[PDB]
Amino acid sequence: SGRGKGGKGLGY
Amino acid sequence: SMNPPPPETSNPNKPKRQTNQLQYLLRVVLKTLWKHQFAWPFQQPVDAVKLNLPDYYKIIKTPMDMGTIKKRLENNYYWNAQECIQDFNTMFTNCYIYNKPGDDIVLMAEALEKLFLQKINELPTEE
Repeated sequence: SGRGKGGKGLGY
Repeated sequence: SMNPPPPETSNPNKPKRQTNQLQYLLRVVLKTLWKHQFAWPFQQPVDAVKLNLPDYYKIIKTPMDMGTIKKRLENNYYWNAQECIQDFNTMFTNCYIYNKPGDDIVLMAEALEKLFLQKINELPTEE
């Protein structure tokens, strides 16, 4: 894995 | 780091055809995924510069996205249905390589992938 993209308003 | 150039989408040195299954892939399969609530992370190449992902293209060497796939279909870039399906497959696996389990985008990919598999089960007959 890399650093990732963050939340996309589904959560949480 | 710069972004790499986007994947090639037009190559007139490849012969071109339209087939029942390629048309279905563009007008039904891709169209259905494209308009899904979870499509948007997959609608264009990852812009590592604007998203500040300096590691993205260190990790992902075969980028692929639905924007590219759409352009390839519009350009008759694929001769066989399976070439298009392979590009979808690559797009999903890249997501699972780069992003951590539990992340929102992984949930989104899994839902789109399940839908993709369902739609591919409905391809029409080959010439």
